[PDB]
Order: sequence, then structure tokens, then C-alpha cells
Amino acid sequence: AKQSLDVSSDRRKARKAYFTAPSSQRRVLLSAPLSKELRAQYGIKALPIRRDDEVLVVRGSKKGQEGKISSVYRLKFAVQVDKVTKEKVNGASVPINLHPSKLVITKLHLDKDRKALIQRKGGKLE
Amino acid sequence: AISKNLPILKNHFRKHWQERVKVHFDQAGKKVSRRNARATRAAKIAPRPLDLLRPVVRAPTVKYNRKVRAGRGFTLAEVKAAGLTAAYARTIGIAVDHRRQNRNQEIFDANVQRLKEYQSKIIVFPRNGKAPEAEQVLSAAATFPIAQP
Amino acid sequence: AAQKSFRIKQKMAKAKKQNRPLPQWIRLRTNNTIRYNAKRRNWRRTKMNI
Amino acid sequence: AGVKAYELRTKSKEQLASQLVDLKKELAELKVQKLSRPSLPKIKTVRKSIACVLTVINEQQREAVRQLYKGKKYQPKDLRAKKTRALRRALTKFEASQVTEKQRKKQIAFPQRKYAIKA
Amino acid sequence: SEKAGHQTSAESWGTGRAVARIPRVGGGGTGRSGQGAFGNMCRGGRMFAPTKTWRKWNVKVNHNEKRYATASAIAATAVASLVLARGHRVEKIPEIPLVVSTDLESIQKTKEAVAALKAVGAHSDLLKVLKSKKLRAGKGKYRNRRWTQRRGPLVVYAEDNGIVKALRNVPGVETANVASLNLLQLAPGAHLGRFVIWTEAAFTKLD
RNA sequence: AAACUUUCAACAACGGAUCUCUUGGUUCUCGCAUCGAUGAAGAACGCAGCGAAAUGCGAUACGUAAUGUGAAUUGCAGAAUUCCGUGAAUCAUCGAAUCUUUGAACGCACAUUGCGCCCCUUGGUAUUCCAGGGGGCAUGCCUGUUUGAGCGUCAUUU
RNA sequence: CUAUCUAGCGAAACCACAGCCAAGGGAACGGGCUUGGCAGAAUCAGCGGGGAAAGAAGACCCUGUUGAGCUUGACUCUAGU
RNA sequence: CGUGGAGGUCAGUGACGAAGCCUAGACCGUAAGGUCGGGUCGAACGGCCUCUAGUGCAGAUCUUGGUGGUAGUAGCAAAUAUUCAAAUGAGAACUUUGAAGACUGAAGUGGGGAAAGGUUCCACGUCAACAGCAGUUGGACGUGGGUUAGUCGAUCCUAAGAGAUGGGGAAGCUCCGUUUCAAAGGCCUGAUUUUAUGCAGGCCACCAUCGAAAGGGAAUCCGGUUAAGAUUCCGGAACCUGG
RNA sequence: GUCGAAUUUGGGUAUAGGGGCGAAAGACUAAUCGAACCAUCUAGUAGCUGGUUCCUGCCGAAGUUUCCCUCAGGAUAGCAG
RNA sequence: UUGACCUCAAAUCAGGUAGGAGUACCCGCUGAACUUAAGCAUAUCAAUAAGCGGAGGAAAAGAAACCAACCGGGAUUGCCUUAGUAACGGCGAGUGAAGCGGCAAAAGCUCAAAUUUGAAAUCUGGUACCUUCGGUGCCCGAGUUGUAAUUUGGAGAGGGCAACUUUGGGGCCGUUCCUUGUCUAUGUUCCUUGGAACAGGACGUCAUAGAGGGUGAGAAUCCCGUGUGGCGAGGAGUGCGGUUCUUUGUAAAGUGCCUUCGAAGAGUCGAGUUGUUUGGGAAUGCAGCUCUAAGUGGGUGGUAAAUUCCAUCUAAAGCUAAAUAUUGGCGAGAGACCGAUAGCGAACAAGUACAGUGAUGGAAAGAUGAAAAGAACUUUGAAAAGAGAGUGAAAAAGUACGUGAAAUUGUUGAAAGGGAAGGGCAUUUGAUCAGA
Ligand SMILES: [K+]
Ligand SMILES: [Mg+2]
Ligand SMILES: [Mg+2]
Ligand SMILES: [Mg+2]
Ligand SMILES: [Mg+2]
Ligand SMILES: [Mg+2]
Ligand SMILES: [Mg+2]
Ligand SMILES: [Mg+2]
Ligand SMILES: [Mg+2]
Ligand SMILES: [Mg+2]
Ligand SMILES: [Mg+2]
Ligand SMILES: [Mg+2]
Ligand SMILES: [Mg+2]
Ligand SMILES: [Mg+2]
Ligand SMILES: [Mg+2]
Ligand SMILES: [Mg+2]
Ligand SMILES: [Mg+2]
Ligand SMILES: [Mg+2]
Ligand SMILES: [Mg+2]
Ligand SMILES: [Mg+2]
Ligand SMILES: [Mg+2]
Ligand SMILES: [Mg+2]
Ligand SMILES: [Mg+2]
Ligand SMILES: [Mg+2]
Ligand SMILES: [Mg+2]
Ligand SMILES: [Mg+2]
Ligand SMILES: [Mg+2]
Ligand SMILES: [Mg+2]
Ligand SMILES: [Mg+2]
Ligand SMILES: [Mg+2]
Ligand SMILES: [Mg+2]
Ligand SMILES: [Mg+2]
Ligand SMILES: [Mg+2]
Ligand SMILES: [Mg+2]
Ligand SMILES: [Mg+2]
Ligand SMILES: [Mg+2]
Ligand SMILES: [Mg+2]
Ligand SMILES: [Mg+2]
Ligand SMILES: [Mg+2]
Ligand SMILES: [Mg+2]
Ligand SMILES: [Mg+2]
Ligand SMILES: [Mg+2]
Ligand SMILES: [Mg+2]
Ligand SMILES: [Mg+2]
Ligand SMILES: [Mg+2]
Ligand SMILES: [Mg+2]
Ligand SMILES: [Mg+2]
Ligand SMILES: [Mg+2]
Ligand SMILES: [Mg+2]
Ligand SMILES: [Mg+2]
Ligand SMILES: [Mg+2]
Ligand SMILES: [Mg+2]
Ligand SMILES: [Mg+2]
Ligand SMILES: [Mg+2]
Ligand SMILES: [Mg+2]
Ligand SMILES: [Mg+2]
Ligand SMILES: [Mg+2]
Ligand SMILES: [Mg+2]
Ligand SMILES: [Mg+2]
Ligand SMILES: [Mg+2]
Ligand SMILES: [Mg+2]
Ligand SMILES: [Mg+2]
Ligand SMILES: [Mg+2]
Ligand SMILES: [Mg+2]
Ligand SMILES: [Mg+2]
Ligand SMILES: [Mg+2]
Ligand SMILES: [Mg+2]
Ligand SMILES: [Mg+2]
Ligand SMILES: [Mg+2]
Ligand SMILES: [Mg+2]
Ligand SMILES: [Mg+2]
Ligand SMILES: [Mg+2]
Ligand SMILES: [Mg+2]
Repeated sequence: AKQSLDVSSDRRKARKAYFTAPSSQRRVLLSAPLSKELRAQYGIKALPIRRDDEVLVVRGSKKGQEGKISSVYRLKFAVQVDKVTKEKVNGASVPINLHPSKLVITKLHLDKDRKALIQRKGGKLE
Repeated sequence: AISKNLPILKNHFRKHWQERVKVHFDQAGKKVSRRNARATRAAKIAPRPLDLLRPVVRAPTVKYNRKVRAGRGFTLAEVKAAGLTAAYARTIGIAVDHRRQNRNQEIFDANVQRLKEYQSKIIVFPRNGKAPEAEQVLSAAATFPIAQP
Repeated sequence: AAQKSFRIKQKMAKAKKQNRPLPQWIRLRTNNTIRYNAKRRNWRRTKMNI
Repeated sequence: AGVKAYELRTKSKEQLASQLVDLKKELAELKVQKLSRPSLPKIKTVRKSIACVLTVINEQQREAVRQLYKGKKYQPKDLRAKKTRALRRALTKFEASQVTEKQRKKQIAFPQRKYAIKA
Repeated sequence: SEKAGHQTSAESWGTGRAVARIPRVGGGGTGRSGQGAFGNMCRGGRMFAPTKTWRKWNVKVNHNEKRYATASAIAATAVASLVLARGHRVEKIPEIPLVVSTDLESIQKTKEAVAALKAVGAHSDLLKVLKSKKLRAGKGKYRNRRWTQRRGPLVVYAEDNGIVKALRNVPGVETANVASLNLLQLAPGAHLGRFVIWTEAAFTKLD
């Protein structure tokens, strides 16, 4: 159902583009949907995840857990949420890698650039 | 290697023929490209029909002298009898062939007639005027078909 | 030869500097297909041929 | 977090030279410290600051020479445009648009006319 | 590749060395040395009769024979038993051929085009698609042929006034101008009896 | 009768087949025209807090400048969270720069990190010696400039 | 000093399957087939009868419308002169 | 009959387990094969109608990889030769120290170098692999340290020879030739010091360059010093060249 | 055997493949020599040797004729499907 | 003695330019042999490989000294044909074009030879200024051994007569094209299984979007995208669409009639001979050498020659886009292709490691798991490790990591065993098992 000659339906090419996407492209690739309340409040559906966003896990074993993003590990194609961790047998704690498509953003970390992005995507009242 | 009753064959493949094998895989792509080039040339050029008016002319070689076909260009005599100069005819879309000569009054008359028809059926825009959009037709050959006498 | 050209000594200097095992923090990087120094040279095994 | 080129661009060449000397002294002190201290990464910032100061100094010097050679032909070759070698060797727009008197006369007399077939 | 398997200076060792006379990579010190080469039986060798691009790919068919097959396929579209035999769940459907109003040609939205097909009775075929979707078995699935599904109805029109775009996203549904009817669509897999929904204008233009 | 041998099964070995994977190849088609004395392609040696390589780069050395994006990089260490900002990043872009030693390779050489000459300048009294810094010195050919050569040759004083 | 036995270490050639004979017949000299003689685990050191033992697509010989080195008023040419 | 892939179809099977694999368990087919159960396993795959081929192996002294019997076998026997004790260590025929017995026997099994190697040198740590036994040892492994010159070499000279230029040959890559059929020159300075230079007094040329770490050649010795450098460092005492 | 001169030898240098070099053996020219090595032409050609991969069903040979620079090959007729 | 001129030099003189790489395609030179001929020498392979010189985005060719013989076509190139034909050929093996016809693309031209001669009207450079791919002034210089205007065979020029017709380049805003940015739909609703839902079932929504990819299993609807449109940014360019200050110029060009003319390329054409080549055959092209033209001439007209005609072009000078090629480069889209012994040699730090003095030769090598959660801790051991414990859906996934075949091997169990073993028919015995 693609119509333009400039888009490729080739699976090999798509997979290479995904796995070798640079950091800036991975920022867009790692988008998370806004929660119901945030979608109503901002007028937009999804946004690239950011390090200080608050999220709720809606898929996986950690479903229902909430926290603030700790790092957008773009190299690993994953985000790390504080207080969503794995306690190893030795007592140490390691972050659980989560994919932002499996979370909902419940509170955006806002600045001038983020507000401009919301308004450019068609957001109201920031 | 001369076996049972078969025709003698003359397959010429004793050179490195596989180094020169042209498979026209690009037949369809080249057709698309040709249509694209014709469309772009039509858009680029003035509302002008993509090809010049060609004369009617007798084919040589009695195998073909029974028929008439498009020639390269109108002779200088034909252009003069149609009332143009060669340079101006070339600028208004008439193919002019200085090499061809007129020894046949019927062909000469048919060429002068189609030159007059073309002059009556084209509108030349002013060099510095308005000349409202005149709905480019793409084929002078289709507009002025060659008819077998 | 102990009376060597500077070009030779430069090549030996480079060979000495690259005569080392793999750094251990490589093998901890995220994907890290690299297991060991596959280009390791030793004077008793393979000669540099200048 | 090191120097900023937009900040360096407001300073005179003497101030830039003095800052370059200070940064070089700082780098020397930092690499003296590196022998004792394990894994100090502050050297990288000073190295990049030295690179930035040198870049801005060269920008100022090259701009000064560009102003000196403004307008006149035969500017220095490193200030001339670097297209490809073939592109630099190609005829200018003036050349290759030169036409003979006879050609100009005949192309003015008989330009490609605009026309349409209308039937 | 025309040079595959021949990028070596391998030569036969000849007899007298207690090994097969196959050409062998020369030199030393790498493991490739002394290995068999150039042979279709050799690892790293050239395949037997390497495939050539000048193999015949397209097949010429007489225009009249092609038109005969297309006419036969069109006729088979009107035979209910053939349409049932070809999948095409037309069981609770009125007379075949199925002709619908020319208003179908002007539908712009997938929603209303689908609703029209369901109303005229193509709902079971549409649901046969969207339920036959399965991962393709074998290596074709990573050669841009990942998924397979059944064919739905072929909607045939005389003038495209939006129906083609309205239907192009419905899985399994194909559209065709009655002036150019495709055998590959009329008898998919060489099996006669495609379920065809004719618009009234297309049906009249068939003559 | 054991041991031993052989066959079969289970479990364990050896080995890496099979199956399923696939950022690779291969072939077809479409579009485009852009290397180099303004020093290319290629080579050598280097450069990171911790790298041997691959990749990147050139003593401004995994890079500087510029532009865009808008918060990372991440193996650890370190730094920052003002990060509502001329602003993170191994990001993208890339028009300004740097660009060691080379290489058609250009002062002469080159199995040498060998040996000159010129200009400006600095230090050692220093135009002459030694040293530091900066800039130069190839060949063929073209147009032009300047200085010349030849009873080749004109005029003129004679 | 080996060989030998032990501790440690530890290859290769070769291997259709294998391994007791006599005669018979058989591709006319069998380990197997036929008829007889016979025939009892598992083995060690030697040994050179046999395995028409191993090593190598016989180098002798012939064939090939396969060469090559060399020679000569072979056939056909050629540098030079 | 079977295999890879393709169009169609069974709205076929499947994480409640696809495919694969193992199974002296069952069934169908004369057979190629097909089907089922059990185990293992983890993400796909199949029946039928057709399409298509890089479609079926026992061999080819086949190719690549893997593995046997041989077989704990052949063997690890040249260079006279080892032994006692202690220490270290989990472990000592083999390491270290001591003792003893021997050998090379100055044309060395000694002390240095050239070519070559390139860090093997030295220290600390250290034994999985390597040292065809062993190993606590090592030319191994890991990490570091180490090579100091006016006088020693190179550098300079020319040797056999190599090789640009001027020229000539060659379609050309290039070949010849090395002073040749070339206008091939820097260094002295009268004078100049409108500038020690151009004009301008006047002196010398039958020619690039490369080519020797053993030929030629300016000049350094002693004592001491390091884990490892020494005609190089340190101390003292000299010498040559250029200015 | 020879061992003080047609001696031995290092390094530098020259000679390069139908070429060199040879106190001459067809010797030597990097384990390669009666023509080195490397790559390509080249998957060179082979009337010659070897191999040529599933099942079942039905039919089922020839080693003879003539011609061939033919005699280990082919054409031809015959036999076979 | 001075000043020229000509020719020849020099300068680290002013400013430039060439070389080398790449080389798929393109223009040339040079140039085999294997091979085929069932031997082989001509022939063939092949006007090919190798070698050498030289370009571009295409190259080359190209506006007839053409084809023809017709009622004539009309630059070149390419396709389909002509045609496996005419012809060549130990007339053997083999080889082998061209004209016409249909089509793709189309595009045409310019120098030399002319007295500007009432005016070198031409041009490089330097310098100053300017609105700088350049312009103007001045100054040198080049140049009459000829730089401009004018003409190019289709013509055309010089005189004479008569009018008519046409027109130059920059500004600004869009369009054309290039390179890019950004925005633009719909479920993470319920149940079951599962470690994970992206599976199944239920209910929906969007669809000009159900291409593709990602996410802990088959995801239109979770994310990126896709589809459709919108809004920008930086350039190239005059190709054109409007608007304005420029108005060139009594300049340039075209056309009718009369008249005088009408310059048109030389060691070249052509000829002989030699060699090579071609289908070109008493000689197709090319080249060497010898000979060497003409001007109502010259070339060609596919059988050598003499004679007479006819036809057709106009050589020995030159430029030119497209259709055409493209195993190289850059950017894209794909496949009934291969799926790690395959596919490039190379899916990976592959032209790498490594071998060779050298030219060169040249591998092997992908997969834990969703996530390292990469096994804390205890215990035995000098230690490697083991045994537990633990993580994990699984350790029958432990980095010697998916599955994990066979050969070959250990253990266990079963059985048999006088110089092999294995096999067929039949039954005994033991074990095992389906059907009813
Ligand atoms: K020989
Ligand atoms: Mg292959
Ligand atoms: Mg499969
Ligand atoms: Mg450079
Ligand atoms: Mg016997
Ligand atoms: Mg007998
Ligand atoms: Mg026997
Ligand atoms: Mg018996
Ligand atoms: Mg016995
Ligand atoms: Mg014996
Ligand atoms: Mg014997
Ligand atoms: Mg034999
Ligand atoms: Mg033999
Ligand atoms: Mg014979
Ligand atoms: Mg011979
Ligand atoms: Mg296949
Ligand atoms: Mg299963
Ligand atoms: Mg079994
Ligand atoms: Mg899996
Ligand atoms: Mg096969
Ligand atoms: Mg096999
Ligand atoms: Mg067989
Ligand atoms: Mg074998
Ligand atoms: Mg093997
Ligand atoms: Mg033994
Ligand atoms: Mg022995
Ligand atoms: Mg001994
Ligand atoms: Mg001792
Ligand atoms: Mg003795
Ligand atoms: Mg003694
Ligand atoms: Mg030591
Ligand atoms: Mg050992
Ligand atoms: Mg040991
Ligand atoms: Mg110990
Ligand atoms: Mg060491
Ligand atoms: Mg000395
Ligand atoms: Mg020379
Ligand atoms: Mg020298
Ligand atoms: Mg000496
Ligand atoms: Mg020492
Ligand atoms: Mg001293
Ligand atoms: Mg002899
Ligand atoms: Mg073959
Ligand atoms: Mg029978
Ligand atoms: Mg035989
Ligand atoms: Mg100069
Ligand atoms: Mg070149
Ligand atoms: Mg061949
Ligand atoms: Mg032959
Ligand atoms: Mg033959
Ligand atoms: Mg022969
Ligand atoms: Mg070639
Ligand atoms: Mg180019
Ligand atoms: Mg083109
Ligand atoms: Mg051209
Ligand atoms: Mg002409
Ligand atoms: Mg033509
Ligand atoms: Mg025919
Ligand atoms: Mg030929
Ligand atoms: Mg005129
Ligand atoms: Mg969206
Ligand atoms: Mg998935
Ligand atoms: Mg002419
Ligand atoms: Mg020739
Ligand atoms: Mg011409
Ligand atoms: Mg041309
Ligand atoms: Mg491979
Ligand atoms: Mg595999
Ligand atoms: Mg060799
Ligand atoms: Mg594996
Ligand atoms: Mg499992
Ligand atoms: Mg496994
Ligand atoms: Mg087994």
C-alpha cells in the first residue's frame, strides 16, 4: 500500500536502517504514546521519550509500575526507569531496559523546545 | 558431428559470444523513460507539437516506389512556393531539406499544399505579445497525415 | 642488526606498541563481537618480513 | 566547559594569542598531573579549547587577507574557490556564451518561434 | 556472478601425488592452499552450468489465444459452481453474475465501499480474507513475500470515479477496468471462477 | 561364568549436520556525472582518560569551526542536569579550517627521517659562522615581461 | 646404546570386508566359492612364508590422427646478410 | 515417489508447541515413500490443484569438514654424567642455593661482533596453552623498565657499477647514452657604494646524482656507575672542526 | 681428495627465461631446469581413464554391412523403443 | 656610434597549463596462442585476450566527394528487418556485411580561398576605477608573413531599381528543476494461554493509511513509518508567466527584378607495388615506398581494360544535442535468486590472518537468553574445578552457550560368540506390540 518510488518495502533495507540508525534518528524511533489524560490535555498522541518524563508501564512483567525515566539508552533501543529494576543475587540493582512503545507518558518534562514541538504537532495549551 | 537427416545449421557462436549478449530487460523501463522524456520535452518546449512537419515523398527502389511516406524536410523550392523562407520555416516548425530536389510536380504540389495547410492551421505567437494559451497538440504528423495518392 | 635504519626502527616501535592482548573493557561493550586480539604477533612465531 | 568560538570571535588577536598561550600552559600542567593521577579526562577539554582558539585565530587572519585581496584578481589559491579541477578549468559563463557577429545577427533575426497547432 | 568460483589460479597437481586430479589452489600458509577449485563438486568452486541472465523469462502467447483464455475466464465468473469451487464464499448470494449500481464507481471512502460490498453480499469473501492471512512457509518470507492470503472479489468498473482508491486498502479485493480485464485476476492460479462484482456500466460495456 | 568382541536402546561424550534464522551476497531496473599541481588515488607514522583492531582523524589528530536537532554519551571512569538552553550528543548536516611524513610529487637525494641554495626575521660581537621561526628554489609547454646572443640582417654616424 | 618392562608423552603408513589350510573349478596361482581337513577365550616377544603387503594413474612396450628437447637440402617460413 | 522456490485453495497446523532430530514402538504402500505414537525442542510449517528448478548420491586416488582401527603402538637411544642435602612449593629427576663428580680445554660449550631477528635484554607477577617427560623454571604468559656520543658508526668520497639532463630512438610503456653534435658557470672584485650590484675592468670547467655500517676518512681516553646503557652517563683528563 | 694459489670466502656489483651462465654434467639459474617462477588467455583440447544421484511397469538390443589419415573413433544400413 | 628587424636564448620574471588515479562503457595503436578444421601450414579462434596511448558523462559519428538507378531518397546514431542472405572460404572447417522498409530521436551548421584600404574597424596582458564568470579609460604589446566585419556552395558576392516586414540585454515576483526540513488516522477495551500477547476469543475504530520495520511470539489500529495533503528552507537556471526603468537604431536582418561574377582545401586525389585487413571477389579500408594530377575538374556508380554517354555527390579543413553504451563511481527501487561448505574471496577487526625474496597467493570464522537476570552465598579442593544453593520459561540455554544428526566413544542394560561378521526362507525360544 506504499505509492511513492522513494519508499522501500524491502525488509533487509528496513532492518538495516533501524539497526544502524544514528542517535538522532533513534530519538524519533523511541517514541512513547501519551497517557489518556496527557493526550486529552495536549492534543497529541505520541512523543519522543525524554530523560525526565514520567511513564507508566503498560506491557510486560513490569506492567502497572510507574516512575521517571532515568536514561534513554538509544544505543540499546531502550529506556531505563528509576524504581523499575532487577535486584541481583549479590544485592546489587540493575535497571530494567524497557521499550518506550510499551509505556505511556504520564507527565512530560517540558521546556521551550518541548512546548514548541507540541505546538508544531498541533498541541493546545502547550 | 554430422548425424542423421537434419538441415545444415549455421549457428555463429565460435567466438566469445557470451561476452556480448544484450538481453533487453530494460524494454519496459526504457518505454517509461521515453514517455517521460516526451512529456518533459512537451512541457519544456512552447505549445509546439513535439515534432516538425515533414513532407510527403516517394520511396525509391521499385519494391517501394508504389507508396508514399514522410521525408526528411521540404525542399527549398517547396518552401519558396509556399511563400516562406527556409530560416523562418525552421523557426516555425517546418523541416527543411536542402538536399532533396523536385523532379515530380505531383509530389511538389502535395508538399506545397501541406505547407499551406500547416500555415493556415498553426498560430505563431508574437515575439513580445500575449498569445493566449493555445492548447498544445502533440503531433504534427497526426494533425497532417500522409495520404497515399 | 643493531645498526638499523630509522625506518626499520619506526616499524619495530609500532610493532612493539601493538604487541599487547585485547583491552579487557572491550568485551564489555554493548554488542562486542570481538573476543581476542586476532592480529597478535610474536617474534618466535611469525616474522614481520621488515 | 571549554571556550566558545562565538565568545572568542569578539576578542582581538592579541587576546587570542594570550589565551592560546595560557591554554597551552594549562595543557602542559594537566599532562604533568596525568602521570600521577589515574584517568583524568580534563585534558580533552583543554585540547579542544586550544583547537577552537587556533581555529578562530586562523579565521580572523584569513578574513583579514580576504579583505586585503577583495575585488582584485589573483587572490591566493587557498582563498580561491575549490571546485573540482575540471570545474576550475571549464570556460566561464562569459566564454561559452560568446557568439560570433554572424551568429548573433542570425539568431536575433530567426529565433525559435513560439507557435501552436490549433486546427 | 560470472566470475564466482574462478577467482583463483588453481592448477591440477596431476597424477603421481596420490590425490584426485582436480585443480588445486597453489601457494601455502593459509589452509586454502592445495584445496580443490573450479569444480562444481568442490567447496568454493563454480556451480555446474552457472545460471545466465539470458535464460528465457517472459513467454510469448498468441494474442488471440490470450483473448480466448480471458473470455473463458470471464464466462467462468458467471458460473456459480466454479466460483464456489475457487474459494469465493458465494453461498447466500443472489444470482451470479453479481451486478451492482454504477454508484459504486463514485465511492470515495473505504468505509462506504466496504459497506457496499457487504450489502451486496461480499461480506463472507471479505472475511475469508483478513482470516486467511498467514506467514509464508519457507525462505520466500524474507524475500519480500512474507505474508499470504486468499483473493477476495474483483470489482469491475467502467469509469474510475474513486472506487479504485476506496477499495485498494481492503485486503484481497481487486479492482479492474472492464476495458482491460486481466486473466491473472479472473483465474488466479489458473483456477477459473473469480468472484466478480460488476458495476452496471461495466456490465453493459462488456458487449 | 567373567573379561573381550559385536548389535540395539537410554543417558553421557565427540563433532557440528539439520532446522529455523540473516544489517551479507547476487542479478535486474531507474536516476545522476563529481578525482588530481587549490597536490589525487595509494602508502607510512601517529592521535582517545582507559584501544590491539575495524572505523574516524592529523600535532587544531575517534577531531576544530559552522548549521540543524533539542538532552544525551554509556563498558567503566569523569562531566552536566542552567540543562525554559547560542545547547548534550561517538547525533545529523557540512559551505569555514586544520590536514604529520609521503605519494603524479616539485631544491637535490632517499636501503639516509641525508645534503644544499635564496629571502624575511630572532639569538649568540655577527652581511660572511652557528642555531631557532616564517616564506621559497622541479620539468615540458603557452602568452606576455625583462635582460641578452648571432657580419642572420636593415638604416643611420662614419 | 637400543630392543624389552614401567611412569609420563605419543604419532604415521595402511585399511572393500577381513584374516587357518588342501584340492577343485574359476579371469587358466583363493581369505571368502565347492568338497574335504578342521576349529576354544584373551594374549607377549620375535619373525620375515604369504597378504600376487606398502610406496607411485608402469618410467619398459604398444596405441593416440597427445607433446616436448634435439637434428637434417623434410614441408613451410624467418632475423640477419 | 521425494526436495528448494512460485500462483491458487483448505477462512489448513502451530508457543495448550511449528520445523528439525532420536525412537530392535504402531499403521499404509510392491516400491520410491507416506502416516501415527513417545522423547527432545523452540517459531514456524503443511495437504490438494497447478507453476518452476542450482531437485534425489555409495562410489568419481571426488570437494570441505569431522572421526576411527592401527594404538597407549612406532617410538621420545648421536653431542661421556650425574649424585647428596637444604630451601621454595599443593606438587621437585628437571627451579634456587650449597656440596660433590664431570665436560668444553683458548681453531672453547669462553669473551665480542657483521648479516638476520626485533625486545628475545632486565625486573616484578606468573603457569591455561608452549618448552614431543616434567616444571614452582623459561627465549612462554601478564605488566612495566631499559638503548644518553662533536671524537664509535652512518652521514662525506669514490670502486665495479647505477642513473637523470642535452640529444637521438621507439606507436608507446620507455630505450640509448653519461660528456656526449648543448648558449650547460659560480667566485673574485676594479669599480659601485642613485644598492658592494645590473650596466661594468679583469681569474678558472671538457659536467647531475646514486654507489662501501669490511675500501678512503678530522678528533677520546682512563676510573667509576645500572636490574638492564656506556669509548655515549658521572668524575677527571684530552683532542678535532667551524667560528 | 686437497690444503699457499686455476685456493677459500663475506659484502657490493653485472648478466633474466628460448634468456643468462656453463674448466661442458644438459649442469646451474631460490628444494623448480632437455627452457624458472607468477598471473592471465583458460572451465585450453582430449576418438582416452574415472564418475554420473528416486521407485515401479512394459518393450528390449549390438558387437554385423558399406565408407572414412579408419583399426580404442565416427558416418551408414541392420537390430530396439 | 645609435636605433630597428629576424631568428635564437635566459630568468625562483607575470599569469597559467600537462603529468597521476579511475578506466564498466568510449577513441585509437599493438597483438597472440590455446581452440576448430576430427592431422595441419591458408583459414578459425580474432581484426579477440594480454600490452600501449587518449576522453567524457557519455564517447564516437554526424549534416554526403552518401545511398541509389526509383515515380528516387536525403546528417549521424540505435532498434526491428534485410540475413546467416550477396559475398568471402585448403569454396574445407567456417565466415559474412550493405541499400531499401517500419520505428526511437531528430538540428543544424563554419572556416580557407575576397581590397576595410576613406582610415586593424581585431585581440592578450598591465594598470586605475567599477555594478567583478565581467565592464570602462589609459598604457604597452600581438598583429598587415593578415587580427575584425562580410560569404560557405543549400549558395553567395559586387553594382542598379522599388518598397515592405521584423528586432537588444539586464531588474522584481512565481513557475521549472535540484538538495532538504516539518506537520498531517484509528484500541494498548475485556477473557484464556503464556516469562513476554504481538496468539486465540469478544467488542470496536481508521482505511486515498491492511507497504515495510520495531517492540519480550503472527501487531493496520503500541512506536516509526505508510497514504493523502499542508506549511517551510537553501540553491541552480532563463526554460517561460506577469510587472517595472531601460529602446536599442534613421543600427541589424529578410524578401522582389536586372546585370557582372561566383574565389571552394596538393606530396593531396589518383596510380603502381608491398604488407595488413574486409563479405568486398583482376584487390574493402588502412599504412609504407615510388610516381604524382586536374578544373565543363574530381570522387563514386561492388568484374580488369579502351571508347562514348548518363546518374549522383563535391574530398584532401571544422563544430554540433537526442535517441545509443555502461561487470567503474554516487543515489535509489526490486527479484518465482543464495541462505554461512550456499551467496562475492570476504554476512564477522576480509583482501584480514597467514605463505612467498618477489610478482603474487589468500583462508577459516554468524546464532546464550526477552533481559546477564553471566550463578550471590555455603562446602570439598593448592588450584582448575566439583557438589549444593541460586537466576531464568528453560542451565536438556553456563559465553567450551539455539537446535544439536552421523561417523566415533564411555557407562548401563539385553543378547550371542570353537579360524570373521553381515544376509535369504522357515520355525522354536525370549522380549515387545497393534488390531477385535
Ligand atoms: K623437453
Ligand atoms: Mg561458490
Ligand atoms: Mg523447510
Ligand atoms: Mg595533504
Ligand atoms: Mg588354499
Ligand atoms: Mg587349477
Ligand atoms: Mg585375498
Ligand atoms: Mg567349508
Ligand atoms: Mg580361536
Ligand atoms: Mg621384521
Ligand atoms: Mg611377507
Ligand atoms: Mg597407466
Ligand atoms: Mg604414468
Ligand atoms: Mg587413428
Ligand atoms: Mg612438435
Ligand atoms: Mg534453489
Ligand atoms: Mg514438535
Ligand atoms: Mg537406530
Ligand atoms: Mg526463538
Ligand atoms: Mg545439482
Ligand atoms: Mg557420501
Ligand atoms: Mg554408483
Ligand atoms: Mg575418498
Ligand atoms: Mg579428508
Ligand atoms: Mg614403546
Ligand atoms: Mg631412535
Ligand atoms: Mg647423550
Ligand atoms: Mg645445582
Ligand atoms: Mg674430549
Ligand atoms: Mg677436559
Ligand atoms: Mg631473560
Ligand atoms: Mg611437555
Ligand atoms: Mg605440564
Ligand atoms: Mg606456586
Ligand atoms: Mg615477556
Ligand atoms: Mg669516526
Ligand atoms: Mg638510462
Ligand atoms: Mg654517496
Ligand atoms: Mg671504513
Ligand atoms: Mg651491555
Ligand atoms: Mg664526560
Ligand atoms: Mg648426455
Ligand atoms: Mg568441463
Ligand atoms: Mg520381453
Ligand atoms: Mg576402453
Ligand atoms: Mg614566475
Ligand atoms: Mg592519465
Ligand atoms: Mg576456448
Ligand atoms: Mg585441429
Ligand atoms: Mg581433436
Ligand atoms: Mg595438434
Ligand atoms: Mg585489452
Ligand atoms: Mg570526469
Ligand atoms: Mg545520452
Ligand atoms: Mg562528441
Ligand atoms: Mg555541405
Ligand atoms: Mg541517412
Ligand atoms: Mg529469411
Ligand atoms: Mg572474422
Ligand atoms: Mg548577410
Ligand atoms: Mg501516525
Ligand atoms: Mg515479531
Ligand atoms: Mg572542400
Ligand atoms: Mg595489425
Ligand atoms: Mg567533412
Ligand atoms: Mg567531431
Ligand atoms: Mg562463504
Ligand atoms: Mg548451517
Ligand atoms: Mg619461490
Ligand atoms: Mg552454531
Ligand atoms: Mg527449551
Ligand atoms: Mg547446544
Ligand atoms: Mg553415534
